[PDB]
Amino acid sequence: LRVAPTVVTYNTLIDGLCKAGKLDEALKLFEEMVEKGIKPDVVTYNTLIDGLCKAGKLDEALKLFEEMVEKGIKPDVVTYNTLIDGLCKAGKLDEALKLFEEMVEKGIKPDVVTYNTLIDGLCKAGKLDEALKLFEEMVEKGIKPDVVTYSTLIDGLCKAGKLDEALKLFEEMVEKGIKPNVVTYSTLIDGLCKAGKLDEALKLFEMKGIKPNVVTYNTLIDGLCKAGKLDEALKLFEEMKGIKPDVVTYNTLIDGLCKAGKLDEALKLFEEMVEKGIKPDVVTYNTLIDGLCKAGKLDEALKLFEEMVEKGIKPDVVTYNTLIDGLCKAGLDEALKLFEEMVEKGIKPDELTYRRVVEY
RNA sequence: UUUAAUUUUC
Repeated sequence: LRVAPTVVTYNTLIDGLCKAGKLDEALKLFEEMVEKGIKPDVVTYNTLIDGLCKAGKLDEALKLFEEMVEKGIKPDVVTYNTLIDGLCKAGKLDEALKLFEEMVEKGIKPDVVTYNTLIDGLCKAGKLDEALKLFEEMVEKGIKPDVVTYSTLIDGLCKAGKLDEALKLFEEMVEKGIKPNVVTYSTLIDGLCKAGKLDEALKLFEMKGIKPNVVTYNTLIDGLCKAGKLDEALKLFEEMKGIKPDVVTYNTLIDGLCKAGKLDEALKLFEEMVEKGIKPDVVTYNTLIDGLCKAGKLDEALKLFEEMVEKGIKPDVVTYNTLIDGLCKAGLDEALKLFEEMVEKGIKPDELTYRRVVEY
């Protein structure tokens, strides 16, 4: 191997490890390169900063930003976009809108991605009419709205129940010549399904030839289970081909079948999951722990939760919130014992976590 | 190197 390894090799390696998901491996290269005479650059800082935001170490991300500036490695548009996205997705919207101000004070033009990144945050922050302002502002600066832009607004409008305006934006997109893709059509197929418009969802799935992927089939499967067509969704899972089901496919059906009472069927799909080399994440165990609790069967729910940690999947706010619920409803001290444990392990409690225990 | 879609606690 060793030709002098560049910065670009360490930058490829560090990104690769960041996604994913051995972040601790990544940062020891970052050290190992600086001790070797190889100086990290703007892209080396941006990689790690995005790695650390995805792994939810946002506060540790801004440490590295501080460190770049100190070094006189200037943060560029990308560094700022990584930060603006990371802050939105950790719920720091107004922090993120600060950096949007600061970018311009430093002579950095905001981007197509910067506007996309912020229109997304705005939409997900229940602020649609600000999202549509930022969309008016790109055009004012002739930054061409693209397929990620339109797909985001459409998602936005659907998730606010504003379905017939999403449809109206999909039309506009095409006559304006930005072509939809699998993600466009599959947000819309998410829309229509969530508005009880299953026929319409399937009629959009027919899409030019955009090849549906596993997400579009998970949309329809979830659409079918919620509408109570469990065997039409077991059919589509068969299916109407070449798409390998993944972990969400099984969770969606595991939930559908739990809700229905078909706990036999579900658990065999959960047993089938692992035979086919699809590891059960935190949501598979969540979905069942709920099903078992609400079916009155709190013993087996707890079995599953112990087994969770016999395996490697670490619990969740949902895990604890669900068991908290079921434990209290199962006629308190243990519910409260789970709550202490949730604080030691490192998970932060949410409103419901509080709302339940209290309401003692 | 950075942005959009589907699953679990209603």
